[PDB]
Amino acid sequence: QMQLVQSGTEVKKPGESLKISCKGSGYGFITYWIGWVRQMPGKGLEWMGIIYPGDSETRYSPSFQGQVTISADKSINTAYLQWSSLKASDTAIYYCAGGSGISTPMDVWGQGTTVTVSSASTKGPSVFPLAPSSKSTSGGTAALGCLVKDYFPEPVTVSWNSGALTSGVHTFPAVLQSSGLYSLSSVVTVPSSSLGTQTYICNVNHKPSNTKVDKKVEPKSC
Amino acid sequence: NLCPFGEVFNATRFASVYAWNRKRISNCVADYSVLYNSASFSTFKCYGVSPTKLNDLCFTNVYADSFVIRGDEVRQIAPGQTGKIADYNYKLPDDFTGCVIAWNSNNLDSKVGGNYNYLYRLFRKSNLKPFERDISTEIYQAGSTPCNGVEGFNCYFPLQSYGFQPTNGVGYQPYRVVVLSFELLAPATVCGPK
Amino acid sequence: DIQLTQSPDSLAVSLGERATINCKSSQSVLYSSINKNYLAWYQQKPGQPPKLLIYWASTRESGVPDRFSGSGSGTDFTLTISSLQAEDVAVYYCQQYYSTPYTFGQGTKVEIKRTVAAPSVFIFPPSDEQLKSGTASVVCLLNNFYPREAKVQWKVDNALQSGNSQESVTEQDSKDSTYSLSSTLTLSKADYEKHKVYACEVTHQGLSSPVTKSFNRGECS
Amino acid sequence: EIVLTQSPGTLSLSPGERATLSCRASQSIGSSYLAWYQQKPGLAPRLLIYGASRRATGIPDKFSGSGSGADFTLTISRLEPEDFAVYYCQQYGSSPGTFGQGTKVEIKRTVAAPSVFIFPPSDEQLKSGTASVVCLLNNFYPREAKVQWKVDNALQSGNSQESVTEQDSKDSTYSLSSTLTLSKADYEKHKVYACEVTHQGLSSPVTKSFNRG
Amino acid sequence: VQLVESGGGLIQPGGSLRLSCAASGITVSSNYMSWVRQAPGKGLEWVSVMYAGGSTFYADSVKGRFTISRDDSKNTLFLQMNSLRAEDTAIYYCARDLYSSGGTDIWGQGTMVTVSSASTKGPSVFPLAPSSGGTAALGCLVKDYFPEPVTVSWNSGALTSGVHTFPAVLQSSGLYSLSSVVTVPSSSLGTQTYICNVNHKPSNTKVDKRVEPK
Ligand SMILES: *[C@@H]1O[C@H](CO[C@@H]2O[C@@H](C)[C@@H](O)[C@@H](O)[C@@H]2O)[C@@H](O[C@@H]2O[C@H](CO)[C@@H](O[C@@H]3O[C@H](CO)[C@@H](O)[C@H](O)[C@@H]3O)[C@H](O)[C@H]2NC(C)=O)[C@H](O)[C@H]1NC(C)=O
Repeated sequence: QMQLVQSGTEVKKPGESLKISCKGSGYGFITYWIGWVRQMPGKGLEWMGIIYPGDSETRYSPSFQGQVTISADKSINTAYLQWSSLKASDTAIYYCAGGSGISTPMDVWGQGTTVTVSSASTKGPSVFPLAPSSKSTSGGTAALGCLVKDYFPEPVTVSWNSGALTSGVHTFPAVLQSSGLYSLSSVVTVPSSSLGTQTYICNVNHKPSNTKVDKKVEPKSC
Repeated sequence: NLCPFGEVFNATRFASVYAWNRKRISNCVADYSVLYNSASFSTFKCYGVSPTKLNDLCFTNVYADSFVIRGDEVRQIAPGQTGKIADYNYKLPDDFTGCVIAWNSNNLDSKVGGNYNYLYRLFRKSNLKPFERDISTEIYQAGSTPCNGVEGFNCYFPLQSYGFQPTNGVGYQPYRVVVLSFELLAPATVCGPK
Repeated sequence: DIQLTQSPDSLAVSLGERATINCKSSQSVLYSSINKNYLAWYQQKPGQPPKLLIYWASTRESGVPDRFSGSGSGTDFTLTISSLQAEDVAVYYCQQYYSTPYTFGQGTKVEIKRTVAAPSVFIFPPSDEQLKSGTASVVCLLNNFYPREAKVQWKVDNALQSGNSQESVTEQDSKDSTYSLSSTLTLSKADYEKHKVYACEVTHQGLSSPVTKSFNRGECS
Repeated sequence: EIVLTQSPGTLSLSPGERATLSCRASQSIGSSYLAWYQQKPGLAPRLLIYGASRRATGIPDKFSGSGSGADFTLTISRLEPEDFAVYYCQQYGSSPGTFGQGTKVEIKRTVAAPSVFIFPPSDEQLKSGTASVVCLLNNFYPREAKVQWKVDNALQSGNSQESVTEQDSKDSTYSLSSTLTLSKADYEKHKVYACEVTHQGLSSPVTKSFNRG
Repeated sequence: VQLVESGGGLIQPGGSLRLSCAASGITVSSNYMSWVRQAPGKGLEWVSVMYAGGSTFYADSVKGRFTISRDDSKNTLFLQMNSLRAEDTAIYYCARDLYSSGGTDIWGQGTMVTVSSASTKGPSVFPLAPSSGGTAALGCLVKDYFPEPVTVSWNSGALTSGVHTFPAVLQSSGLYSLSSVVTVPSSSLGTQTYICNVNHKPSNTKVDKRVEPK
């Protein structure tokens, strides 16, 4: 069996050039044609083009003709997808996929490459408590949370009480505010009797900005 | 009861492209595995079939065509191609289903001084139909004066030699080529494992 | 060139029951010479790459359980999951590879059909930290409900808010098949101090009537 | 695509000598695919050799092709004045093939000084507002020749053009015109028009002149 | 065996031209036929080839703009040129190719193609009168014309020995100019009448200037 490995996450300002790669390993690689598939956030899959690396025979999709450049380096078993100038519309995950022959299903898939094109710049988050009160109790259970606001790029990691507290945790997917920054919330439901005997701390890590925040979420004594 | 692929692939001598060989393969079980994870091929291009997904299917016949061309011409062994080979020596159909396997054989098919045992048809009035073999050696008539089987001006022997020399660039070196065609019509007698 | 259309757009199936998805192509993909349809089905679980399930309309790829099955010919194909399991929640795509360019169908999300579960509704006034910074964010939380369609509306002093809130929803929960949802209303600090009642109005199939969760500004909560 | 690089850019040899022309391929193609052509002034090219060494029909023994791999040689033995031409190599290993950029082969010759003639403007041209003064340098060798316009003894620069013929194939000489062009008014403004010719075959510069009238 | 080309002329940038190449002695539909061009003072460029069986191939410098084709009944090869640019200006030849079995052995005579915005203009012809060793020189100034070419003869072809027609030079006006001279026995002046015949086919003009001593 042969396997595909892609290059890592990419964050880029509009207008920069970009070249992502996809390298094949294992037995049978000589027979594989390597296509490229785009998945924009919350959207379906889009065939972009396909290349035979043994001789760089390339076929584009009409939508992507002139938009991107598919190439290959047969010596290191690598296909490439590249843009000379990135729009913000290019924000998507790109998969490379292999079929052993033209007119063949895509047997092998790389893991994906996330590409964000934003005018925004790196920014750590601000972490705010969503305090438990009478307005977040359903008799015997209380809900509490952390608002992780205005960061760039993705992702943040949110855990509760140094990672021990995992049951009842919902970390919601980030939403892009009109500002161009991401915002997010984590909530957990706990026994409200424990709202006096234990303390709940949310741990936020934002590796891109090298930020680590630990916020205490306490009952709304105000 | 294995299929005799090695007889084709591992032949000592390969045919001239104008007089290409065709091995008819039937009544056997085919290990395509020996081909598809092989590491010794430079081109392995399949059309409409994957060599992995063949063990489930069963064919009435398989054909293995084999010949020698130069590296620059390997791209012409493909559907929809044109050039001296695709037009006058070996033609794949537009809807070709199968595999084109090729590999550099400079170490076997060139001599110092030149290997002129490999020939191609240079002159022909019209294009080969798919899977046509033309072994004619008639003097080719390039004008209106008929040739009466005599060479001269406008009267050409239709075949040329390759003259493979080990110092030629890779595009001018000999490549051995096998084309696998699959045909189903009749009872299916060529089968993959299980 | 060849266009694909899938039906439905989303599908909810009880555990152990049958899911059916349809693919319709603008153009036949039956290659007559070998009598094969050049149609494939892929499965994409959340956050993973697609995986080939079926090729040539009806041939299972290696490792694909027998409860997946493909059928149809020419321009009409069907993927069938016979005894839906928890692991099968995913988006399923069809794809023609008859001719380049290859095209995918739009996709069909397949979720577990649960019984109706009403949301638990909670509301969180802004923290003092954030208020000192110039902005107020109120958060409404709908917890562990099903189906996923729920209406959440902000009223500030009984006036209906527009364009100043954002909502977010979790994936289906592996343990109980429910969803959770957060709505965040963000205002300027000035605007937040101008008003008193902050209310979140929630409508859902499992609620016999709209549920409101409200608080008054600077009056505990 | 295969690039052919010819060397040198020009040759210059006496009758009876042997010219050696080189062609270098960007990739080692083998002798079957190479050919040599000769192009005389005003003619289409004429095939000399194909398959590196096979002389074409009617091509005499003096033309000899050789080499292999990426390097090929045209040898023209026993040169004649008629052999002045541009020689081209060509490879037809690809469709279409490519030509080298050409080597001009000049045929050397005993030094021969030019005959200098000057022609004032015609009255017909003058009636239309332009004056062309023409200076002619006829049948000289070698090609190098300084031609200086002098108007009332001032050296004139920037209003003349020169044209030289291709080397004669019969007697290996050159000829050259220089045309000074003025408005009719400019032409009235001055008296003595001269062209002064400096050439190896001339012991000292020759001046041919005329007074406007 | 002869190949004869036609259809060259002046055309504006972005315009179109169709070249024709009639063949006698070879059968065009039975041969590799090629178009090779030569920009002024620049060296051969092989732009197109048509195979006997119909396949066509182009140099990258013209791919997409030129189409090579033929008429088996007319025994004629064609070059359809579109989106002409200034760098297409050249003499175009057709030829028959034999590859390893012969050269490009048969070539046509050439047809000139000029890609310019400039307009066609016929020349003015002026006498270069002789004046004043026992050899006289006289000629004709063919001035201010476009495009190439001008042909020049003397006494309708009678005088060939001693004739020199200089290559045309582009002037700063954008128009061409050249001169044609002939050396004569100085004694023949007055005893012999000397006329130069100037043809500019691109403007359908033709002049017979007699050059007389003064
Ligand atoms: C043609 O013959 C080769 C062997 O011949 C060698 O390779 C040719 C390409 C030529 O260069 C010859 O001059 C040269 O001597 C056959 O290759 C052999 O195939 C077998 C079976 O596929 C291989 O055995 C395998 O070994 C691996 C571990 O290395 C195991 O995992 C497998 O289970 C299996 O046992 C063998 O290594 C391989 N040898 C070489 C040198 O490649 C080839 O099969 C044959 N072709 C056909 C179509 O029959």
